[PDB]
Amino acid sequence: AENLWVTVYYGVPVWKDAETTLFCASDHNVWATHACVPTPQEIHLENVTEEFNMWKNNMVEQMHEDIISLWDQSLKPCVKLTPLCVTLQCTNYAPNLLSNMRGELKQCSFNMTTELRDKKQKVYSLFYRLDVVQINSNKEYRLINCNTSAITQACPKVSFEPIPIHYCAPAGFAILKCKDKKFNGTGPCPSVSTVQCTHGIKPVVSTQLLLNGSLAEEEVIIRSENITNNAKNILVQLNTPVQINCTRPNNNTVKSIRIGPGQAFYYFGDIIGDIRMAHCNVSKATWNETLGKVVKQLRKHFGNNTIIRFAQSSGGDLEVTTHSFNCGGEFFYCNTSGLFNSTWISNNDSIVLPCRIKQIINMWQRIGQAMYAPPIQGVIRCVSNITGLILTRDGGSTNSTTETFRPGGGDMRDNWRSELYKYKVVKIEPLGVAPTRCKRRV
Amino acid sequence: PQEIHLENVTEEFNMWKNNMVEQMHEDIISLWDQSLKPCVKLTPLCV
Amino acid sequence: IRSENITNNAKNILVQLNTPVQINCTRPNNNTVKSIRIGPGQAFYYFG
Amino acid sequence: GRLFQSGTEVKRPGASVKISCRADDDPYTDDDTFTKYYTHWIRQAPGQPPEWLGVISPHFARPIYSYKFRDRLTLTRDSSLTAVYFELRGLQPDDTGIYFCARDPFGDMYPHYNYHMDVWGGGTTVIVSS
Amino acid sequence: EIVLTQSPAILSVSPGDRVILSCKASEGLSSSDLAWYRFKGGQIPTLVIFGASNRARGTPDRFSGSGSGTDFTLTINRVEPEDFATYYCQRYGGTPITFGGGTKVDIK
Amino acid sequence: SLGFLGAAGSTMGAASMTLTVQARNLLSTHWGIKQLQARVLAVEHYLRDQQLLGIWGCSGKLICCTNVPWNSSWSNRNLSEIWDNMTWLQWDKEISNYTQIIYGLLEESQNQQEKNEQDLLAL
Amino acid sequence: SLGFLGAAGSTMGAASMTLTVQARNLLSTHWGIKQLQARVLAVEHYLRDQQLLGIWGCSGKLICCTNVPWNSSWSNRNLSEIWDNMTWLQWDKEISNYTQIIYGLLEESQNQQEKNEQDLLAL
Amino acid sequence: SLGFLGAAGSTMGAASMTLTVQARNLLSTHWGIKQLQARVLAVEHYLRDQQLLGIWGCSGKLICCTNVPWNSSWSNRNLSEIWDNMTWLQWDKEISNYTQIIYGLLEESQNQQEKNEQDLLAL
Ligand SMILES: *[C@@H]1O[C@H](CO)[C@@H](O[C@@H]2O[C@H](CO)[C@@H](O[C@@H]3O[C@H](CO[C@H]4O[C@H](CO)[C@@H](O)[C@H](O[C@H]5O[C@H](CO)[C@@H](O)[C@H](O)[C@@H]5O)[C@@H]4O)[C@@H](O)[C@H](O[C@H]4O[C@H](CO)[C@@H](O)[C@H](O)[C@@H]4O[C@H]4O[C@H](CO)[C@@H](O)[C@H](O)[C@@H]4O)[C@@H]3O)[C@H](O)[C@H]2NC(C)=O)[C@H](O)[C@H]1NC(C)=O
Ligand SMILES: *[C@@H]1O[C@H](CO)[C@@H](O[C@@H]2O[C@H](CO)[C@@H](O[C@@H]3O[C@H](CO)[C@@H](O)[C@H](O)[C@@H]3O)[C@H](O)[C@H]2NC(C)=O)[C@H](O)[C@H]1NC(C)=O
Ligand SMILES: *[C@@H]1O[C@H](CO)[C@@H](O[C@@H]2O[C@H](CO)[C@@H](O)[C@H](O)[C@H]2NC(C)=O)[C@H](O)[C@H]1NC(C)=O
Ligand SMILES: *[C@@H]1O[C@H](CO)[C@@H](O[C@@H]2O[C@H](CO)[C@@H](O)[C@H](O)[C@H]2NC(C)=O)[C@H](O)[C@H]1NC(C)=O
Ligand SMILES: *[C@@H]1O[C@H](CO)[C@@H](O)[C@H](O)[C@H]1NC(C)=O
Ligand SMILES: *[C@@H]1O[C@H](CO)[C@@H](O)[C@H](O)[C@H]1NC(C)=O
Ligand SMILES: *[C@@H]1O[C@H](CO)[C@@H](O)[C@H](O)[C@H]1NC(C)=O
Ligand SMILES: *[C@@H]1O[C@H](CO)[C@@H](O)[C@H](O)[C@H]1NC(C)=O
Ligand SMILES: *[C@@H]1O[C@H](CO)[C@@H](O)[C@H](O)[C@H]1NC(C)=O
Ligand SMILES: *[C@@H]1O[C@H](CO)[C@@H](O)[C@H](O)[C@H]1NC(C)=O
Ligand SMILES: *[C@@H]1O[C@H](CO)[C@@H](O)[C@H](O)[C@H]1NC(C)=O
Ligand SMILES: *[C@@H]1O[C@H](CO)[C@@H](O)[C@H](O)[C@H]1NC(C)=O
Ligand SMILES: *[C@@H]1O[C@H](CO)[C@@H](O)[C@H](O)[C@H]1NC(C)=O
Ligand SMILES: *[C@@H]1O[C@H](CO)[C@@H](O)[C@H](O)[C@H]1NC(C)=O
Ligand SMILES: *[C@@H]1O[C@H](CO)[C@@H](O)[C@H](O)[C@H]1NC(C)=O
Repeated sequence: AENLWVTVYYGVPVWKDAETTLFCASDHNVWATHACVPTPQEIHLENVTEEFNMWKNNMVEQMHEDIISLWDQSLKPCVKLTPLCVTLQCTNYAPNLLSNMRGELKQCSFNMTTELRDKKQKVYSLFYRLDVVQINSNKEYRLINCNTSAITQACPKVSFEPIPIHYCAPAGFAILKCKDKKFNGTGPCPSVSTVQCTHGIKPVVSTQLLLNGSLAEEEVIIRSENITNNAKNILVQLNTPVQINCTRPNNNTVKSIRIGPGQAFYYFGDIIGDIRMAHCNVSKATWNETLGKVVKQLRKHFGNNTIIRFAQSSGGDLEVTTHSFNCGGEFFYCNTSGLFNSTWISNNDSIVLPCRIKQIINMWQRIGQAMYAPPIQGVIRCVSNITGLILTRDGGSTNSTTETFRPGGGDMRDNWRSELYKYKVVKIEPLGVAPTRCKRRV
Repeated sequence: PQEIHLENVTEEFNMWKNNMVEQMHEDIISLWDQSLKPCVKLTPLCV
Repeated sequence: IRSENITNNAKNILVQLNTPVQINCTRPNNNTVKSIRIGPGQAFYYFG
Repeated sequence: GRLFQSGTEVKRPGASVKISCRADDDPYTDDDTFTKYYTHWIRQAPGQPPEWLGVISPHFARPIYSYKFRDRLTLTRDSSLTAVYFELRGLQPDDTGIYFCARDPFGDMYPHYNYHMDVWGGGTTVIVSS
Repeated sequence: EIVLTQSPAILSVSPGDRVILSCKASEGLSSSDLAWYRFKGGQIPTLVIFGASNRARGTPDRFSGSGSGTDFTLTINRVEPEDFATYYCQRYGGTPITFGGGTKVDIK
Repeated sequence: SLGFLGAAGSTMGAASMTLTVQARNLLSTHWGIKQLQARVLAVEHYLRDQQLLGIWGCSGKLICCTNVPWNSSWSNRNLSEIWDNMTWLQWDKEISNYTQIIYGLLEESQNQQEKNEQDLLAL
Repeated sequence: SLGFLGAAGSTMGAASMTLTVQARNLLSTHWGIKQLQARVLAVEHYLRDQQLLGIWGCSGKLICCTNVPWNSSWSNRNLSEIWDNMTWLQWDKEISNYTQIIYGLLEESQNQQEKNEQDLLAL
Repeated sequence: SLGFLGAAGSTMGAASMTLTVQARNLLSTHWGIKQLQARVLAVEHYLRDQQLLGIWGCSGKLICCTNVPWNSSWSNRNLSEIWDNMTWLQWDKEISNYTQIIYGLLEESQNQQEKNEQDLLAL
């Protein structure tokens, strides 16, 4: 009985780190829910440790491709907007207006082909300031993204609201889920669970903020890789949601035209009402309390007497120096610089943010391809939660007491790293090896 | 060919509910446009 | 040498040499290349 | 393969310089190089060690400056996804030297999350006198 | 701020031996964020090594080097006439990054 | 009665009776080829483990016995410290670099068993 | 000598000698993805039934025996009225709602036959 | 210690000990559908041979014994000339036309053993 022999065991709870292919499960149309597996049933584990680590996972980098391929699939069979690149005779609509909106809302006229190729059609439309570029009385403007890209009109039948989907694993793989109250990026998890697939993950597109995301526990927690390093973004997560309200009070008109045989084009009509500017309202008291709470949370890493100073953005393109999101089918760009005022020392109104509208957008830097945004008829409103901010800090010398913090980011994976941080794909192996006193017969 | 006859067995046969007459209707319309993809698009005829 | 049939003059005769012999050729013109934009998003590189 | 920057411009004290560092020279090209790769700009004075000047991210051209050259350095790219620029206002007779632009993944790629400047491009010279 | 210094500033060697390019760090480098560059006067400064010890694409078998903590060494196997040029080491981490001063090899 | 992967943090002496909850779940447009790639990989990963257990004389069993002696160079641990304290995850990390020889050593115990029985059956 | 699915209407006592023709036929552009799904689905449907028979001690057999007793609450019929008058189609409809409780009960008889045989072989 | 397909020209009496190296290597964009068909074809070709060996009472074994006698009409060679002189490639060409009758005669020996064992175990 002393001479031990080796035995193999089938169906043994042991796993390894591996990457695999996740599929969709979610239960007119949207970009995602067209062909997915119809869907809880969790299993809790006890006193087993696991080294959870984000920013090196294989789930936030597969989703970054599974979102852009799904976006290209919803943009391929639509109408290709080739003949729009003509000379646009374009002047200022609503002249001598003493309001703020002066440079935008330009009226341009151009020729467009119809179903009969020998005949043309003169059409009138309104385009924003970020949609027309002058080229060398009325001036002759052209499109913004024509000389380096080919714009395609998006399909008006599909919608752009984020339907919550689930990334689900096949047989042989599992998803470890950390169920800790406080949990930073890299480290052990005291209580894990084995899940097939997760809760509602909203694939919302947003920069400089985290709209309609998952909530947190009773305390605000910050997350970074090596936060003394000022190169990685700081993914904070608020404990209570703060609401932002913005509408578009100009009454819209959407007019239809036929550019060719079988195709269609929905363009901007007139404005029947008042020429106003869209603006997002936030409550000042709870936002100031949230800023004080996240400053008190961030003060646990840099001592007591260090002056934390919130500042505005650095610059670059429009998707970092402003905040961009998607409301109902329209893409907004608001400056949000009224939320990062003067600094913080230890010893009933509403804040408005001016927000503009750009039709031609270019998401995920697809060179050679661009999408057109059709207008939405009527007044459209959007109320949104804010669960999480995107902050980064700068460097400095040794004698520096004013630690600055600017809202940057811009990475689309950071919006999916605040909702897939507590999940980890894992591959189980059913072959176990153990010695015992057993011996087979002859 | 190669049929197999059966005895002493009854089966509840029912048309207008089969999944074969609704799969063929999709397989025909999915094969109709496949023979029109490499052909010429008749775009500039509408004069 | 290799063929399907030696007495059949319809099939090709593939020979294989024992030593590699070199062959050199250049294009001695400078052949500058110019570009033009043929439409939205495309490109056209023509002869200079 | 290699990056391309041009310019042998002389300058006067009180002006601004513009250095463009492009990848694949033909202008109508879609390299996609300025798309998933960070880009470092590095100055070097003759007889002096090279110092860091500024990195630009490939996500939406969000720049990260240093504290020495903060208030007088703007850099971004145009509407096309090539040809990042370098505008250094508030000149001085101290920064006379060569300039370099290098491609760097900066730990954002899929294999191994490395930290290396795999290719440097050209190297222009900026002098200033009166 | 971590200052990066190099004590062998002037070096001279014959073609066909091993040379040691040492570098001292200030306070506790992370042993995975360091790079070496081969500079020259009016040429293209290329990279020779990744991190601690990992070769690049255009790097032969004769280039290597290791080190951890605050000391980092570059160990060239053999000396070629196409390698007599100055070398510059750099680190990563918090902005701004700082180079390692400067060293130079020579023929004698 | 623990569930799928329920005894992963338990003792190896207590996890040897719940081997069926992990052995029965190994088999159970853009997404047209995404869902098809997993149904081949899972079947291949199940069939590889079924082929590895078929050439050891353990095809159809969960806890089988072999004639290969356990060497002391792989692990110097006794019986009272493995099946009473260690879990199945801590034991796999100790013999992780010895899997490629034992899987060879389990092969020669098969061909030396089927041959020496074969001439026993020809008499 | 009946053929594939030839004894589907015969007696269960006479259809137990022709189980081989139903167990050997389980494995034997627009149409590029249509034909590929069937070769995955048939392999998966065969491997599911092969996995369900491998964890019951019946891997490699057709008519095996178990230790689970037959409860009288499922059916009150005797041996003389099942294997002499009823076919398999009339028998499958009578215990169609008791399949999920037998398939678990056949599982716990495996480890109970595997654990008690383990320590008997360790002596 | 020969390798994969190393004993292909060797003696059948000497190649019967190296049956492990051939039984373990059966499992291990334009090219997106080209690589997907090959794994499905390999899985089907492995599962067909695993199904043919599972209905003969030889599941999990490499060298098994059957009850079907060897007819003299298939080959008139003795034992001293098959396992000493001939290889497997020269032996497969001699019974290349008598495969489907041996494959049919091997199927009834499973049922004629299983029914008798079921009648013996019912007492
Ligand atoms: C973060 O999350 C929050 C969630 O809290 C998001 O906020 C919501 O965002 C959605 C975006 O889709 C908003 O939905 C839109 O609401 C529009 C306003 O309609 C409301 O007012 C009318 C007034 O009569 C009510 O009737 C509506 O009630 C409807 O819903 C209830 C639900 O029970 C039904 O019972 C009713 O019968 C109504 O059906 C709303 O309260 C609304 O117009 C809009 O609907 C258009 O689009 C859909 C989808 O395409 C069409 O099916 C529909 O017919 C509408 O179509 C328009 O365009 C076509 C173009 O041809 C025209 O022909 C039509 O006439 C019409 O003009 C849509 O449903 C929602 O209001 C909003 N708030 C709340 C509290 O839910 C944030 O957006 C999100 N932030 C992000 C993602 O950044
Ligand atoms: C994140 O970045 C920080 C800052 O670079 C890293 O901390 C550094 O860690 C090293 C050890 O790997 C420390 O070096 C040690 O220094 C002491 C003397 O101070 C010496 O006695 C030791 O033998 C060792 O060399 C270094 O001091 C430390 N730097 C700071 C500022 O604390 C850290 O490793 C990085 N990674 C993480 C947190 O995962
Ligand atoms: C967002 O708001 C800020 C603050 O109002 C704007 O910053 C102004 O920028 C101009 C440009 O030179 C300065 O002359 C002003 O002094 C700045 N304002 C203040 C109060 O300092 C900024 O332009 C706005 N827009 C964007 C896109 O950031
Ligand atoms: C494509 O068109 C855009 C829009 O005009 C060009 O962007 C402008 O380029 C000029 C070059 O003299 C700059 O002065 C402007 O500041 C640019 N406008 C911006 C950045 O909004 C772009 O250069 C064109 N691309 C070409 C010709 O390749
Ligand atoms: C974990 O919990 C189980 C019961 O829940 C217990 O038997 C076991 O000893 C525990 N392990 C440790 C290391 O405490
Ligand atoms: C449309 O074409 C006619 C043809 O001559 C031209 O006169 C007119 O100016 C064009 N329209 C615009 C807006 O340029
Ligand atoms: C995460 O939190 C734990 C708990 O205090 C701590 O030990 C660990 O160092 C933290 N890791 C990081 C990267 O902040
Ligand atoms: C925003 O909209 C919500 C919707 O109910 C409303 O309760 C709230 O008063 C509005 N204003 C602010 C400042 O939150
Ligand atoms: C924000 O909250 C703090 C609470 O510490 C309070 O002192 C301060 O007056 C509030 N308002 C502003 C504008 O900071
Ligand atoms: C900063 O102040 C808080 C007050 O609660 C204290 O707990 C903490 O220890 C202080 N930080 C340092 C580094 O002393
Ligand atoms: C923030 O508010 C203060 C209050 O007076 C104001 O002075 C400052 O200009 C504001 N910040 C911005 C960016 O407008
Ligand atoms: C906008 O214009 C339409 C056009 O008929 C009108 O019916 C509607 O009342 C107007 N106002 C709003 C708020 O939609
Ligand atoms: C914001 O969060 C609260 C928290 O429960 C939720 O009730 C509300 O619906 C959220 N608002 C949204 C999703 O617009
Ligand atoms: C060609 O021939 C030379 C010398 O005959 C040889 O060195 C070389 O490897 C050959 N192949 C190629 C591709 O140059
Ligand atoms: C079918 O039923 C008849 C009488 O009902 C019986 O004689 C016969 O054996 C049964 N089976 C077949 C295969 O005909």
